[PDB]
Amino acid sequence: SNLIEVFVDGQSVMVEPGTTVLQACEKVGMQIPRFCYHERLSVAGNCRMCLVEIEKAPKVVAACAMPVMKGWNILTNSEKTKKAREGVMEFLLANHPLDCPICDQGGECDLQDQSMMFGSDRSRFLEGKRAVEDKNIGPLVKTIMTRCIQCTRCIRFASEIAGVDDLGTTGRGNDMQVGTYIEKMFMSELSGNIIDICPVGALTSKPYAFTARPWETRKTESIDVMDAVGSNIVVSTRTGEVMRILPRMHEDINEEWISDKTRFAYDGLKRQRLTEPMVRNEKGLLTHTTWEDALSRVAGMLQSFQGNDVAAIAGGLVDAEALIALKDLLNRVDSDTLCTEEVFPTAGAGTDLRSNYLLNTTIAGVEEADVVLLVGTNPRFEAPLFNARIRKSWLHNDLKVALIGSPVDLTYRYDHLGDSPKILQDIASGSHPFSQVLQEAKKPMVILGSSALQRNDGAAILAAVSNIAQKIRTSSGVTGDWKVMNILHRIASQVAALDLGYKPGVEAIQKNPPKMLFLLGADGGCITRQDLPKDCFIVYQGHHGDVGAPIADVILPGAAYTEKSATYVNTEGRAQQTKVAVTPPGLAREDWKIIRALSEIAGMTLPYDTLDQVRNRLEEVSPNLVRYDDVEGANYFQQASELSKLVNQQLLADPLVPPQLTIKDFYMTDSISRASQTMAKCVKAVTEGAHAVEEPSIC
Amino acid sequence: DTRPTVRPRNDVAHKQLSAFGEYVAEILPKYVQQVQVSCFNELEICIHPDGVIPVLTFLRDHSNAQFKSLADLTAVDIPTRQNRFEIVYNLLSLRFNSRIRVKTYTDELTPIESSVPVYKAANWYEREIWDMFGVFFANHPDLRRILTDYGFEGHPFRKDFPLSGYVELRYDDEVKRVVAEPVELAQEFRKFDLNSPWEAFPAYRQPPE
Amino acid sequence: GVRTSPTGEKVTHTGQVYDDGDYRKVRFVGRQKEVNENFAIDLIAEQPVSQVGSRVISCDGGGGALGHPRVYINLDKETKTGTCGYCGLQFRQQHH
Amino acid sequence: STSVKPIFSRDMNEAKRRVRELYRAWYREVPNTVHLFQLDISVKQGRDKVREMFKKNAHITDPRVVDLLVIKGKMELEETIKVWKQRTHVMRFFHETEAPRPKDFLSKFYVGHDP
Amino acid sequence: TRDTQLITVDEKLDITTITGVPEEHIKTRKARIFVPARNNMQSGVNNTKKWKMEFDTRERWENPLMGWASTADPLSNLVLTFSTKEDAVAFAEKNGWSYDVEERKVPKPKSKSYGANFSWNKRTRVSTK
Amino acid sequence: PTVKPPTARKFIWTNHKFNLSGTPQQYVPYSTTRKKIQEWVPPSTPYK
Amino acid sequence: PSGEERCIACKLCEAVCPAQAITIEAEPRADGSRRTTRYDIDMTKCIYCGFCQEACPVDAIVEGPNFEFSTETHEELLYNKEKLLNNGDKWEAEIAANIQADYLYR
Amino acid sequence: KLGLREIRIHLCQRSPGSQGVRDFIEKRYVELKKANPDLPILIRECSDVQPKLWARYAFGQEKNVSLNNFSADQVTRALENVLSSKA
Ligand code: SF4
Ligand code: SF4
Ligand code: SF4
Ligand code: SF4
Ligand code: FES
Ligand SMILES: [K+]
Ligand SMILES: [Zn+2]
Repeated sequence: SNLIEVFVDGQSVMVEPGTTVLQACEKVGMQIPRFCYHERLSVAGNCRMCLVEIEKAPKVVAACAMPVMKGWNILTNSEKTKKAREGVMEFLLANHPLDCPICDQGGECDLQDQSMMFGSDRSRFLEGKRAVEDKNIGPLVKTIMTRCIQCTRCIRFASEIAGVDDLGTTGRGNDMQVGTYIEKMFMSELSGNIIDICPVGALTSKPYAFTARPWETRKTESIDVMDAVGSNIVVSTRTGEVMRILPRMHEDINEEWISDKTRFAYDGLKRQRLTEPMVRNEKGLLTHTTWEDALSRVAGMLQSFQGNDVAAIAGGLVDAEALIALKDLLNRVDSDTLCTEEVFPTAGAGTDLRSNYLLNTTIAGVEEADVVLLVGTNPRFEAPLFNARIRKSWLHNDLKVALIGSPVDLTYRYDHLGDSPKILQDIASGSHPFSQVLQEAKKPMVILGSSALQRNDGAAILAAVSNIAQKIRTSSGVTGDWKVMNILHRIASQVAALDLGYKPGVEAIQKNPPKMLFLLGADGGCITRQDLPKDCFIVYQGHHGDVGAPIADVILPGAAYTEKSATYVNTEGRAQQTKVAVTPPGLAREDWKIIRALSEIAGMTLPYDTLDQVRNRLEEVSPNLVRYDDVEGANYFQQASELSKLVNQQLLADPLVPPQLTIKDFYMTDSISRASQTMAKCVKAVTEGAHAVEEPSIC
Repeated sequence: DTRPTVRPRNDVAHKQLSAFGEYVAEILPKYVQQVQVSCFNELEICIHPDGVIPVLTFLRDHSNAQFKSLADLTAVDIPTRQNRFEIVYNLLSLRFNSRIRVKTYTDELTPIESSVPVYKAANWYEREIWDMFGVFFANHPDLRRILTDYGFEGHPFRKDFPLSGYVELRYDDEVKRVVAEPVELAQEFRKFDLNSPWEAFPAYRQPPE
Repeated sequence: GVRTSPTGEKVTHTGQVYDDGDYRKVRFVGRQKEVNENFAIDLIAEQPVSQVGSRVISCDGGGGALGHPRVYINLDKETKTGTCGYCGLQFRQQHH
Repeated sequence: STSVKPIFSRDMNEAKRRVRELYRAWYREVPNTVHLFQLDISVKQGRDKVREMFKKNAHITDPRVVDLLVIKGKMELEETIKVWKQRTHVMRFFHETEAPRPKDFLSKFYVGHDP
Repeated sequence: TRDTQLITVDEKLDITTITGVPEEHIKTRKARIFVPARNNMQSGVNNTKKWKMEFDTRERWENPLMGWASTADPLSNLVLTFSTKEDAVAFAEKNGWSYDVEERKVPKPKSKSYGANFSWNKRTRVSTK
Repeated sequence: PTVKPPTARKFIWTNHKFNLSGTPQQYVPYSTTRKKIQEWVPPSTPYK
Repeated sequence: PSGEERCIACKLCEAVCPAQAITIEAEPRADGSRRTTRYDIDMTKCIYCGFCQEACPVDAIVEGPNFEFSTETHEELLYNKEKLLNNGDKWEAEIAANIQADYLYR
Repeated sequence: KLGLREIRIHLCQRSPGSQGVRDFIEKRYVELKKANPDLPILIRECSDVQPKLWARYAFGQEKNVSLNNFSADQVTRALENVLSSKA
């Protein structure tokens, strides 16, 4: 149609107008050398390493920035092209420090690799070299800025992805220095990602400093559970230890970024771990025992008690395989009190319909939206990668964003409608000026955070926000399949638990207090020992000792997300499976195997012994939990609204205050993160500065 | 040929070997599938596995060939190919001071015809291929393991065989004999990922899929 | 320096020592735990800081080709001493 | 596509003939093997083991695979008959030192993480 | 054509019995067929051109003497390379391994304009070069 | 060495040692790294 | 000469070792230096090829002159960092002189 | 006891065979939920799945009914079979 024709070394490729020489060479399989160009950042054209000859043209052009013109023949392997690369590399390495042995970027450095492939084998630089001061920008990123090649990728990322304009260039010429000029910390929910984009060792990870080398690490592709975005990751393991977390590219979720918590919270998996089964002795203190004894004590009470006397609570980092396993075990004693720690309104159609509790528009849908209304949520901290997607559309598609909550810093300017929930009624009635915007918007998007649903008036907010979506969606302006209502979850286990049939919240456990309680990773303190029948036999299964373990009568160690192959469902509803990178530490075991073993001890043996058999059971309870990396559409939104209108509850006067308001609340939200010492240094930094957290950095 | 560090090129051999490849293809169309000559001047003939004896006999006995010596006979495992095993014959002609490589293919279950009738050197080479790769050579005088231990189960040189194997040996005083047990390593072999993410040789760039 | 644990075992320059209840200290019964007494962390600190008159100094570690790769150290911050990433030697800029 | 060069057998009926012939040779040879190698097992034990090996593969239905298994068996016969093997090789079929490994879920659960 | 005199075999290809692999390392092992992710620390894409096959990770433990990493998994460092997913699936099937296939994640084509950095009315205007 | 003597460093041994195998002074290998996974210490108080 | 270890934990010796005889773990020292916490050579895996002293960029690991270190047990030949440092302090005078003689050929 | 504890309906979004199940959800599901408030009726859509009706009775016993090529009325009767008759 509008495609033009260009030639790359004589081979024809049809490219859309506006395409660059670079992008054209990709379609024939050639990767132009690069140091400054990044496909997800703005073009800069400053490294000059992409220079490529166009036949019948006397000047080399920067492929990263020059659009192709019809008829151009691109000579990627010509002498002029090859000599341009050698010259540029020679300038890059002239003042570069001889630090490869002491530089953590060794073995995964683009300057090293591109020197070998596109550069000379020797130097003709007989002069002295430049040296630069080191700059402290926090406890997560180490700066050895003498290694900087002035590519300005960090400057562009902070401005164009993180929304923070704290990195820049000071001076000019050979003395031009990237930094903050002042002593400042580049603290953000996406700070760590400047480490990856920096092609050299100028920016490196402080926690990972000196621990390993790229070639000696085994790469395991798993998923992140610190949030509900389900960011795809790579777990680098050496000799049965976890060394670092790296992003794995998924276009429709995390692109190629991860949050700092995902990146730097892996070190809490090496502290405060549960390694051996524990039971209470006569004195009343937990003592180490064996799986045989501990499982026998637990099974005896399970046989004795029955019905509502048996209950369970699921935490934030629980896998679907264990959730269904526990459900079956408690069902076989005729107990349906399967509960979570995260509230979701049970009024109306509750969890009967998926659409009622999913981000139906998908993460990628935000790019196609025209208006976004955020209610009772700080997406910057509840879902760092989801906010980054909003800011992208804000920047490239000129999206309009409105918020009904406390005025927070989302890294992009937004229209603050107010904080009281009552504004949601006005937006429906039409009084509020923003009502016309949603009505004039072809593809509006309404997002309610699960944080706001934890309020005692949560069911009212959901129906009000649902009512808004119905009106504009029903009006012919909205398209055939655009889905306007969305719920943004902050917990990784919630969606799977809701899909599987768990009751959201611990309300049912306070209506009918249980005499036996299974705490399956529940460290949020929702239910304590002041809310249960005295003499409760509590069983805590998990990987960390935080809040649930010290109150339990039996402790059954379990694996973490790095140690098991488990299914997690994101806020979209997409199911993704982790993979084993290391194995469970001491006498710890896989979560679903502990329950399966317990069932056999108790006589209620479950019908699965392998992972592939418990995943078949997941299909029976919900076929979507085995379709990995596929988003399954949910419909029947009108049916859900009709049911919601019936009850009519009353909104409270309390303003919507998000649980997390500043960065300091971001870093510690779960057991793994609370154990981490790196997330403890981050918290100390954003509360006092680098006055004390600053550390020597010599190499 | 005045570049100190670059291997000199010999075009006279390239023209000579290329012509002889056309010579073989014209004479043996029934089996020859491909003929190629390399940059460093080596001729390779690629044949259907049913022409091993015809092609080898012609090369040995034809007066414009006389490849009387079988320097080597080996195999290569390429799992991605549906016929994973590539059988390679390297031959030497003393009369013409030349070498030729003959290639054919087979899979796990399909036999190849033994070349012992053509070269008596192939007896042990074919035994090694069977022992190491599991390829069966039909009508062999005595096909049996040659390099592996007695009773060894598996074909070590296949790309799917673990480097350290499945079993290990030790002496047990209870039974007063050497016994085999499953392999456990005090230090696991450390797999290093060395390949660079940046292409090195453009001329071999494979067409995009 | 070598400090001894309550059990009597010598601690290494990596901080390694077997705790009281570890069975692996039986390997030292009738034999010895070999520990180098020269702790490199203590010996480098003894070396005096070098006063130089430039914003940038080079270090090869001494011996030329028998040292370490040559690096250049910035001395423009007066709240710290420039340190070599290879040899650990410290340098300071002398007030002109 | 399905047309493939055979090894020896053209159909499973012709192949199963070679399996039975091979069992005959093995059954005759156990009595001599126990005597020659001076094993401490009974002839019945050895003939039971031969039956076990022949039973392991009792599911195959491909003529070519059965031919290879017969070929491999016959090779092991030449080794044992000609005393190329040794007492250690013959007794590796019986796995005497390997203590029994657990084969129930609970037993596997108590010991380790393996399936 | 081929005159060897051929036979028809309508069974599926299964070579498990003639590979010498212990039974435990066939039935209980799960293969992973994937295109390796690009290392996010480098921008090259030459290690994403071919399919791989790996196996499930199993226990590694510390040697009591020296603290090394000890394993009992023979297929720990086994990685196979394939040109296509179909080729890999065929190889796993004939060897009797259970497998999970994960589809290739290709970078999406994008719109890159150096002019947009200097827009007159848009938010793409950059504040620094 | 009586003519061209070795260079003097502080860290060099002053007293040479002959092979110490088979004696109480023999070298016994051990790991020089500290523990990797810390373990949760249960509370010292009796809950309830 | 200061007494500071030359090794910076670059792990080039570990990578080039044809026998996988070298095991290295590193962490930042209390003074921020890149130094090893583990440096183990299995001398029953070593082939005494000298690749690890060629690869070293700081002349830290060397194959010394001694050949009379036969042992009565296998365990005595699994060398750790302390053993290798004591050997350096034991043999430094000879090692340095030999390097002085051959470093111009290297 | 031995009564009903849960109902699960599985279907596809775009298949022809599941059209009947989609009709019940669009029209008669709302009526059903009001009639049986505290019972959990779970509708879970997923592409290319044979429609089915799962019922969980007390102590873990479960039954399944295939709804393939069922008209909406048949679906209503089948649900009435489950709700009326209990195991
Ligand atoms: S960034 Fe580090 S690894 Fe890369 S060339 Fe510079 S010193 Fe070497
Ligand atoms: S610090 Fe790294 S990313 Fe930033 S300009 Fe320098 S080389 Fe580029
Ligand atoms: S000399 Fe020994 S330790 Fe050094 S590289 Fe060679 S084999 Fe490895
Ligand atoms: S001994 Fe040398 S090569 Fe080996 S890690 Fe230390 S500095 Fe690097
Ligand atoms: S990639 Fe084009 S100038 Fe840097
Ligand atoms: K970097
Ligand atoms: Zn120095």
